[PDB]
Amino acid sequence: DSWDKDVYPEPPRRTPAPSPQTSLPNPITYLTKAFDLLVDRPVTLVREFIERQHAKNKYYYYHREFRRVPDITECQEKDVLCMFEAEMQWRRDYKVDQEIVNIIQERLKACQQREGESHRQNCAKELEQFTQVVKAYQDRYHDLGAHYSARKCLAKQKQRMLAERKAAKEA
Amino acid sequence: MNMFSSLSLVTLLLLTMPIMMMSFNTYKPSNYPLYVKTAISYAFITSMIPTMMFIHSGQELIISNWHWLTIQTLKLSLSFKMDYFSMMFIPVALFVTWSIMEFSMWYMYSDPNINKFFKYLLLFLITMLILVTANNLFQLFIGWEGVGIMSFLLIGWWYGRADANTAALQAILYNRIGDIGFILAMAWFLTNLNTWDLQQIFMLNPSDSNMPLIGLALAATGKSAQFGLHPWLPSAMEGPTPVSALLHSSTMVVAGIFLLIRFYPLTENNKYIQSITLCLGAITTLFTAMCALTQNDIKKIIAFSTSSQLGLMMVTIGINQPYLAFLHICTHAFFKAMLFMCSGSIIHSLNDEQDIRKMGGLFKAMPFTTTALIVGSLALTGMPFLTGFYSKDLIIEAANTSYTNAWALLMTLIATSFTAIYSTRIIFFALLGQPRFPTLVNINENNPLLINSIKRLLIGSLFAGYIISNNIPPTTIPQMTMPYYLKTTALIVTILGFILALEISNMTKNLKYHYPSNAFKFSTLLGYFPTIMHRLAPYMNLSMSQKSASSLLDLIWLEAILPKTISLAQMKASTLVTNQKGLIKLYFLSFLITILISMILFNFHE
Amino acid sequence: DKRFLKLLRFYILLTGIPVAIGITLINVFIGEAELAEIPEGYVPEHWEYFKHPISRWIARTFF
Amino acid sequence: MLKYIIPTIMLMPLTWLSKNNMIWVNSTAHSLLISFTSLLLMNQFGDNSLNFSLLFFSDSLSTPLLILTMWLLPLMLMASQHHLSKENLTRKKLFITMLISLQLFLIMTFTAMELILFYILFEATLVPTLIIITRWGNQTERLNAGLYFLFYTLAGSLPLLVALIYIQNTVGSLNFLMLQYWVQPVHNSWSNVFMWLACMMAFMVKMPLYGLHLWLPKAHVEAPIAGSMVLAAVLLKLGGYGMLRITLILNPMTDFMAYPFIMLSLWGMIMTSSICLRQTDLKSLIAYSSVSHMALVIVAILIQTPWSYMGATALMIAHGLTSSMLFCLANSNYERIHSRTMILARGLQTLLPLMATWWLLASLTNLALPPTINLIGELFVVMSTFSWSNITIILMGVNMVITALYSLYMLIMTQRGKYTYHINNISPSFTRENALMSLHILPLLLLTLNPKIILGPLY
Amino acid sequence: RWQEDPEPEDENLYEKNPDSHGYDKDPAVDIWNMRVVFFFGFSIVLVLGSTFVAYLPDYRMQEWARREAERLVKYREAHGLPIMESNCFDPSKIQLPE
Amino acid sequence: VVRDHWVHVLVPMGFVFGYYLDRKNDEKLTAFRNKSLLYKRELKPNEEVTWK
Ligand SMILES: CCCCCCCCCCCCO[C@@H]1O[C@H](CO)[C@@H](O[C@H]2O[C@H](CO)[C@@H](O)[C@H](O)[C@H]2O)[C@H](O)[C@H]1O
Ligand SMILES: CCCCCCCCCCCCO[C@@H]1O[C@H](CO)[C@@H](O[C@H]2O[C@H](CO)[C@@H](O)[C@H](O)[C@H]2O)[C@H](O)[C@H]1O
Ligand SMILES: CCCCCCCCCCCCO[C@@H]1O[C@H](CO)[C@@H](O[C@H]2O[C@H](CO)[C@@H](O)[C@H](O)[C@H]2O)[C@H](O)[C@H]1O
Ligand SMILES: CCCCCCCCCCCCO[C@@H]1O[C@H](CO)[C@@H](O[C@H]2O[C@H](CO)[C@@H](O)[C@H](O)[C@H]2O)[C@H](O)[C@H]1O
Ligand SMILES: CCCCCCCCCCCCO[C@@H]1O[C@H](CO)[C@@H](O[C@H]2O[C@H](CO)[C@@H](O)[C@H](O)[C@H]2O)[C@H](O)[C@H]1O
Ligand SMILES: CCCCCCCCCCCCO[C@@H]1O[C@H](CO)[C@@H](O[C@H]2O[C@H](CO)[C@@H](O)[C@H](O)[C@H]2O)[C@H](O)[C@H]1O
Ligand SMILES: CCCCCCCCCCCCO[C@@H]1O[C@H](CO)[C@@H](O[C@H]2O[C@H](CO)[C@@H](O)[C@H](O)[C@H]2O)[C@H](O)[C@H]1O
Ligand SMILES: CCCCCCCCCCCCO[C@@H]1O[C@H](CO)[C@@H](O[C@H]2O[C@H](CO)[C@@H](O)[C@H](O)[C@H]2O)[C@H](O)[C@H]1O
Repeated sequence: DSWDKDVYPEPPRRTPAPSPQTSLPNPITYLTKAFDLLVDRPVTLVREFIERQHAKNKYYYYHREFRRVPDITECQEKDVLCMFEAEMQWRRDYKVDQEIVNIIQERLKACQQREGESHRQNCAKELEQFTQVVKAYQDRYHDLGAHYSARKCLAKQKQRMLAERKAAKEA
Repeated sequence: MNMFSSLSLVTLLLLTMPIMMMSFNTYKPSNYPLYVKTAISYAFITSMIPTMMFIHSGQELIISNWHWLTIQTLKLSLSFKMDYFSMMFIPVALFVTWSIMEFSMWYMYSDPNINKFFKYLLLFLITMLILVTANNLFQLFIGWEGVGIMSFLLIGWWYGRADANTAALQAILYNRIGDIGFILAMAWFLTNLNTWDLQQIFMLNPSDSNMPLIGLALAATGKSAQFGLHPWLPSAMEGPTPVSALLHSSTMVVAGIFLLIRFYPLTENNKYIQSITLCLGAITTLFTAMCALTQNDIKKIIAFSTSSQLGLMMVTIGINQPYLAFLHICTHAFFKAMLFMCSGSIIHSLNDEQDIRKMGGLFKAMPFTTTALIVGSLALTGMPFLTGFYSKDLIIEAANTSYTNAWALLMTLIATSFTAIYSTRIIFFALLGQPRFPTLVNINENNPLLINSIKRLLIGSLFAGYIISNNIPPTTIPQMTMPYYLKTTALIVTILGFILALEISNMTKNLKYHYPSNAFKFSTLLGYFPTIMHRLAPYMNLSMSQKSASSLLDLIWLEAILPKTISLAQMKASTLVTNQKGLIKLYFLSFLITILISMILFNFHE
Repeated sequence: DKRFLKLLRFYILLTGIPVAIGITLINVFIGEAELAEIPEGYVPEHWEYFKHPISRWIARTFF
Repeated sequence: MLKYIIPTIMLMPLTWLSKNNMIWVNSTAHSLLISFTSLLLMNQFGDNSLNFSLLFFSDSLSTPLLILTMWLLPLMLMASQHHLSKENLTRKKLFITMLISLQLFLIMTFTAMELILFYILFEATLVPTLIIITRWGNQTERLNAGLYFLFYTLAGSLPLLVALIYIQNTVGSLNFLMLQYWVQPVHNSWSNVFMWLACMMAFMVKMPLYGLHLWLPKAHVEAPIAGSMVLAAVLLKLGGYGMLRITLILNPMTDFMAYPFIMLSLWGMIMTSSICLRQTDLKSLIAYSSVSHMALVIVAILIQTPWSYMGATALMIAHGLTSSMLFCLANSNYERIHSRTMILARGLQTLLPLMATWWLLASLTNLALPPTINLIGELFVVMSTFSWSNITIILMGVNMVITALYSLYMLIMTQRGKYTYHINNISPSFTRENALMSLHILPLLLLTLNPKIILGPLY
Repeated sequence: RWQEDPEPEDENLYEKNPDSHGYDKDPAVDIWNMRVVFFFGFSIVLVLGSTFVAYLPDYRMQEWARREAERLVKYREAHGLPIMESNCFDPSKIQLPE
Repeated sequence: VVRDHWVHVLVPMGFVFGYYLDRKNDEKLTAFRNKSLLYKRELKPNEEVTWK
């Protein structure tokens, strides 16, 4: 269609077949037919017309690729020229990570609606994946403050790594 | 999906078109009120199609069409939840609003600003539909405060009247206090669940939900006018009667109960919240029904009935029956809007007389208004198989078979008896006996706008409860086994209320004067809550504002300790420096002192 | 009051109608760019990373 | 920034070389064209600010403030030209020159890349503002108001000057880009306690901070309408903008140095909202409303979180358009009844219907009705303060209740009730007055559709 | 006391010019002032400026970030990698103290 | 150019002049044109500088 099914999965659709157990006519069936004739059909033709115009003028746009530069770990201290590139990279990855957590949150919300009253059991995978990604995001970026930077992120990581070393030292 | 999603949005888009036309000068203001009424009738028709699809197969969906704003990891989209609660409330609200609007064409005919009145009524409705279909909390807040502001504008319709402006600002004040809880719930959900979306809130299912749910209860306490924040609803009677009918059946007062229903996945697991809402509902339903027993303004009697019915809904929330509470919202809308339109019919015919003591003898003079009033009264009291019976009766027998606070259950049962008493008061004093109104008779209920609008709500007050109950899917286990005395409790206490009410009413006709009792004054003056609170709290706050905040601090002490002290010192120092005799002898004598201390004390020469 | 609102409506529509019509013709006859993979050895201009033609025009002309 | 500095300067020759009857037409027309081109500043990137040269840069914080500043100059001209009609022609041109020179210092202040250049322009705005208040104010008290305005600002600014020069000596640079990479933490010491205070007190006085706010009710009341419009909309935001920038170099000391000033603000807003309930002067009521709103901005800047910085930025923009509109609304009444007393003229909705609509819309934005950007900013600040400490919801909630009471009290007292019988010169609203009102409210309500451009760098 | 002019009377612009727009005493200047305010204020800045803002090219690259995140999620889930790691920087490039 | 409307070019010319001076500033800040690690590339056969 338009989006990738892998990034935004949707289980296969299973609609039951009509099994009328009444002699009465179904009002929804005739309303659906009227909707197709009076709404879907004229709307579809107007779109097919517009698509005929867009095919006569076909042009492209691209997704910007960003080459990787050295991280703030490789920057000599107070070396602004290398700090600037690492800092800009870190900010780009920060925004992307925000959108990753949004994708995982959108999967979780779609599952909860889709599964209805069975969501508590049928959305356990999406809950787990959301829990893991939120934990990773919290470790990277939480508590940095409004004036966050790659330097502050590194200091937060080093503090976390030091505690992990000490806890293992206990073992 | 294409028809369901498409039709459920035209309903909302259809209602905004009169607003767009008015705001964009593209309308024929000949009969704008008829235009607005027609659009509402067509919205009701288009709203039935999605509802029928839900009735058929339980089809529900969420529409997140427009991405509005992303705050880091909180994406906010314009979303609409088309579920069980949305698909049944919307057609009911539109159907009731269809009658109120046709009724208001007759009732507000003489108003020079009737066009603006119908625009405000339509905005009132649009903000309620935003509230009821909101899928995230921010969208809900937009409609939550939208109905609050439209309520302010309509209650204070007659803005030359000081009482209408006091009542309007009172509604904002009490609802803003409730809104503290709404903001609290939003902040907790954002902090602890990283979401304002209803789906993520339920998926994560917080276990320690005391704080968010207390905030939600506080918001519902204000909007639904429960005990503590209750006085504003009776005061809202300052508005034109069409406002009261719409503000009490649909829109405002029901939003508080609806908010707790929307969050039943959380409340259904938190016992401590259930106890609080149960007791909050029980005191409200008992206290307000007690107040209605002695009111003489017909609108205030009906207003206190709404407060007592909303209290009953909160009790239903308190016993973990959100779906019964929702059913009561839907059934209540019919006969309560009808009752207000019946009182408006009487008030109009008696030259804006509202005291029941100056009515009487209208049973035969206003036959159609009489019929609707009796049907509305019987439905309110749970008469078997009228619309009210299909919610109220199930609520009472679900409350005496639950594991529940015994005082709350007993207080709720007494309130049911009181419901039959004040209902009998309106019929006895407005319809029966001899006329007590002025001598120039002008009664006339023969306008088709009046008749048709009430007739539709009369058909609703008879069959709507039966239709809805037989079409909604089951979502609980109805508890149908119980002792006979628990099954028929509601029916019996109602009958006892009618009998006791009739004896009390008939004793007003005896030639005996009795000094008022203490309990009579307590009921008449609303437990003195408005008399005390609305004088004491404004006085303390307003006196502090002037005496301390403004006078003591801003105009005195903050001036004294900085600018006034600093500048005074500079003036004193200036006079010391410049007050000299201009005498050569003194200046040069000071030179010698300076040179000496420069050497003796400071060693500037070393 | 009525004169002001008529003047307000007139001057908003004076440019609003040409804009709304202009936008519709752009969306119909020009249309949006299709997403494509950057060809090999090709350096897109900075305004070729945007989808809508009006966004592309803004980037190229001003930014 | 020369594409805005130069044309802004060229407004001065334009005004002085205009025909005597076209000074308002010409200046208003061309200040609107400058306002139009300011939208080119919204070429903002996710990672990098827009850095034009060694002197000037623009980011998502300064860009909305710049756009607000250049939009206000046209509006200040329309608001002024009625009460200056009898003024001498050359004195009219000088008045316009002060407004233009104020805009020039503002657009350079918000874009100066070096903090000492910011300081000089930050201070240069005092001169035109002081002249506008004292020369063209109406009352005797305008002279005292100018003195309070001048010395409250300077008492805080002079310590800031010493602190900035000290920072340049020790760090070697005051360029803001450099300070982002060369910043070092501030360790506890009595020496650093006073560096922190000298870096923050000048900006707190401008906000103003509760306790240091006494200059504002005097200055915002004695000024001519244009002076009040710029004082409330922009000049108060020099304090907020300055704090947002300098707090970068004050960490982690802001952790405990913020406490006395958060307390002054949290309690200050409840105190200054309550004051508005018993205010007898309509302009004074509006001025005290600004103190209440800017208390939230101070708290949001001090707690220093991503949500509070977004909320602070939204609040500063939203307050600028709202507070400016309210002063203009009250001025229209004053130009009819020549008094600032709120209770003097009542029931005005009966005599001026359309202008009563503007009063309502202005009041609703003031009490932060959703989804206005006033609510968006005020809500984001409350969300972040709740995380800082849950009990702050009590003070935020109470302030929201009191703010609605005084916002609707002002609406009810002036617009509703019965008209005062003896006031018989309430002429119908002029086109100029209606247009001036709609040029505040319409942009304010449009921004709701696209709020991301006023949420600042942390969006 | 002294020699001083009395306070001049109030001038209602509508008495001389019932069609006054409130800008100038001169009816011709008054019309021109209204025209520039409305055309440049409403027709240009508000209408075109609103259109400009709506079609800003990916303001602050929020749309690129969503496209980039989708690319990363697709690549990481296909290859079995974690969606997001707790460490922002590779710990092989870090030298812990002590 | 008329005697009555020449003053209306002062601000438009100031914008053009300011726009021009801004571009000349960009010509003194080319030390890293096509030299940053993020954007350094080759020049297209016909190109002269990556950005002017
Ligand atoms: C984004 C919006 C998408 C949908 C846009 C559709 C626009 C079509 C607008 C048509 C006219 C709307 O505006 C208005 O409509 C109604 C009904 O026709 C007309 O009103 C007419 O019918 C109604 C009731 O039938 C009468 O009360 C009224 O006396 C009469 O004038 C108005 O004269 C017209 O000005
Ligand atoms: C769920 C809905 C249930 C609805 C129940 C409706 C009411 C049920 C009957 C209530 C009691 C009926 O009323 C009973 O009989 C007659 C009326 O006919 C009353 O008789 C009365 O008549 C006259 C009225 O003209 C009175 O002035 C007199 O004081 C009294 O004798 C009795 O005082 C009462 O005991
Ligand atoms: C808080 C940090 C910064 C604070 C810095 C404050 C420094 C002082 C600034 C204002 C200086 C004004 O200096 C002077 O003040 C006094 C009142 O204060 C004014 O004087 C006025 O009040 C005084 C006493 O209240 C009266 O005696 C006098 O009749 C009246 O005119 C003078 O007209 C003014 O010239
Ligand atoms: C934190 C540092 C703050 C630095 C602030 C800058 C200080 C500026 C000092 C200005 C000093 C002059 O300010 C001076 O104050 C006194 C206040 O008593 C004023 O005096 C006024 O009040 C006094 C008594 O209250 C009366 O006797 C007098 O008649 C009256 O004019 C003077 O008119 C004013 O000239
Ligand atoms: C109505 C409101 C208007 C607001 C002001 C905007 C005015 C200009 C808007 C549209 C400008 C024209 O829009 C432009 O159309 C052409 C389509 O041919 C696109 O260009 C594309 O097609 C042409 C061929 O036709 C080739 O250059 C190439 O295939 C590709 O670049 C541009 O990417 C787009 O920017
Ligand atoms: C509105 C006004 C707001 C006022 C806010 C007041 C904040 C007060 C902050 C106090 C903390 C100052 O920071 C503190 O300074 C002293 C300097 O003597 C340092 O301590 C240093 O001197 C003290 C002597 O007193 C020794 O105990 C210590 O061995 C030495 O290292 C502390 O290591 C540091 O913690
Ligand atoms: C105008 C309103 C006045 C209201 C009264 C406000 C009182 C405000 C007092 C200022 C704060 C003083 O208290 C301050 O607390 C913080 C901890 O939070 C201390 O902070 C410091 O000490 C802590 C431990 O004590 C260490 O982690 C670290 O060295 C540092 O954070 C400061 O050394 C101390 O000075
Ligand atoms: C890209 C930049 C665009 C900048 C646009 C700025 C627009 C400013 C609009 C102001 C228009 C005023 O243009 C006006 O024209 C007429 C003749 O042409 C002049 O001359 C007129 O003045 C008097 C007014 O008292 C008239 O009665 C008379 O008809 C005529 O003599 C005016 O003196 C001049 O003020």
